[PDB]
Amino acid sequence: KQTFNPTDTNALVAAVAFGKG
Amino acid sequence: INMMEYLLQGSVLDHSLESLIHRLRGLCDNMEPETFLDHEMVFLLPFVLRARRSMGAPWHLRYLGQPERHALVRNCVDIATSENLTDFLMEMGFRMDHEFVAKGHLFRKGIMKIMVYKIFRILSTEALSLSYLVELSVVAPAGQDMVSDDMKNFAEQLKPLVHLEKI
Amino acid sequence: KETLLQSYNKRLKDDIKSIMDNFTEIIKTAKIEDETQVSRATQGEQDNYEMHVRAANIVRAGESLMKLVSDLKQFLILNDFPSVNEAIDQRNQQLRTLQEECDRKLITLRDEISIDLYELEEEYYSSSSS
Amino acid sequence: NERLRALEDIEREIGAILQNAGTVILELSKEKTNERLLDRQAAAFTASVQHVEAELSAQIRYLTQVATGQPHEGSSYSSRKDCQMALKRVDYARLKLSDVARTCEQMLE
Amino acid sequence: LLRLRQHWKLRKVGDKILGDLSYRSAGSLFPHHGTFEVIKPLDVQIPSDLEGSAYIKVSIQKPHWQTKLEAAQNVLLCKEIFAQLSREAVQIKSQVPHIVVKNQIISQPFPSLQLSISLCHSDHLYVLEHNLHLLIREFHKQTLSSIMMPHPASAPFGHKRMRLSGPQAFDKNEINSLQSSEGLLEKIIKQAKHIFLRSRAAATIDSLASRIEDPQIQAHWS
Repeated sequence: KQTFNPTDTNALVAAVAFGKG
Repeated sequence: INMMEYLLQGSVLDHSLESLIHRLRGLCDNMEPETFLDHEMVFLLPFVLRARRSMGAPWHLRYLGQPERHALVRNCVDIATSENLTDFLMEMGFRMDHEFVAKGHLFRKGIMKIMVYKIFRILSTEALSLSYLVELSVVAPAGQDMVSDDMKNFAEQLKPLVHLEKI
Repeated sequence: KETLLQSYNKRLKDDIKSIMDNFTEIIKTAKIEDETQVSRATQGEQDNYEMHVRAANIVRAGESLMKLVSDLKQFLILNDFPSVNEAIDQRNQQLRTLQEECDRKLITLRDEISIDLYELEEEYYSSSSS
Repeated sequence: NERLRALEDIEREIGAILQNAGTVILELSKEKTNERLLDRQAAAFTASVQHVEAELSAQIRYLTQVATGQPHEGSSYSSRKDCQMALKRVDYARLKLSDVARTCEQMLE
Repeated sequence: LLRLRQHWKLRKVGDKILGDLSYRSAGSLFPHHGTFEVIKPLDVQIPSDLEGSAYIKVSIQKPHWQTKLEAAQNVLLCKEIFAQLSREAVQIKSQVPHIVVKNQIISQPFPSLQLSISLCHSDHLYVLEHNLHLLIREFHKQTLSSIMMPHPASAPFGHKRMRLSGPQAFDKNEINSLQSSEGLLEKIIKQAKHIFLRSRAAATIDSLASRIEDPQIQAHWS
């Protein structure tokens, strides 16, 4: 049941809206 | 006239995507998608602005207000601007904190748009995340609940591969 | 829809269980036991019909599975987008070449007629006394 | 193509299952002959039926996550229509080139 | 069935193999739904209306299952073409008296010309007739095209040349001109308005050479 990592979503989404990296 | 968007996001693994691209392409109507390479910035005076250059189209900038249903909506006013904007906003007093280029493919629909991409950090391009991100940005003046509802049906169609929710 | 897929799984699970359940019970009916009350002449004949339908029920279960397995293909052929998408792009690609191929030859026909028409066109006007 | 042949083989396995089941019941009507066959046939039945059932169950698991898109909009039409259409343009050249050839065949007399 | 797929779209609902013939997937804007149903060799029967094969017949005078399906698709498209002309002719006016009859859209581009763009169900220029089939696609293509999408990832869907027009200070006249496309009938009447005006100017030059022999007219056509 791979094919989507929720943590990668949350960590990434926090970047686009506000600079995470 | 001012429009507020309906968007909500999710990410997709690398091995996953190969199925997703075929899934999205067939599900929606389109011909031979395009790889979009754009170099986006963020500007702070607090009035966070985003100016995007795409590799001969003009610099398109967009503002998103504070979020206001199963959707995430914030007032948006997107205005196309000619070249030499960056120096224009330097004379404004705006300061640039970071800039990131985005790479990937986008697929359309009747109104909504799907774009799959990965965020590249710049120093010189590096992959900030190993998995792409997908959103369902919808632009519609005088936003109403009816437009947002249609997205729910489409999201349910895409639920198996990637489950996406607004944040 | 997701309901249709769930229905497919239920049919086989019940179908295979039907093949198993029916086969054991007929084999369970293939047992020899007492003649408690019912006459053998009636039990043997009555047992015959119940066993005939059991054998005829198993083939129906096998026949029904033939529908599902054959029905899985026709469903797979359509919703296997990675296979379908390649087929459309693969065929859309090969067809575009033919249109470009014939056009390339088609232009050359127009090109050669242009030079052929030009030399001929002069001849008609050059016609003297007629 | 890929995994269609497998399912085709599975469709043949069920036919073997029913034939195998028939042999179990059929040669159960045997006399002293062929003793202990049912032990071999029973092994060929439970394992085979579980084998075929598992393969179909694998497909449903295969289908569940990778497939089940409701509509499809491939739309390989803008090339099909214009291909035959291009051929019609080529065909228009066929007849009219021949008519020219006939017309200048009259030149030879 | 596998062979039938790679050609045509197919949607299976409730184990029914109802197909999708119309151009809604590739073309657009036609209300009719193309539903070719396959039964039994996969014999496919169309909805009893696309049966007769038709051609536009623009004249100006003063695998067996595969071919069966192709004729139906041509008819459905052809019916759309006449509908596009037929609606356009009466709805709008361009200083020309279009006339509508059962299947003939009679029009008078020139005083000495009569355009019989007549759908024929079951004189033919074939340069004007074919151009209709191809001209419609450009109208269909204007939607759901690659031009619509923005090279910048974030932007509303819009005609690419249009989106770069507004922010690059294009003039009042050019932008209005681009949006003033004439549809279908004007794009063909004006052509027939040139296809024969060419003939009247071509025949005269050809005739003049024979009539007057003293000087020799010479015409090198491009």
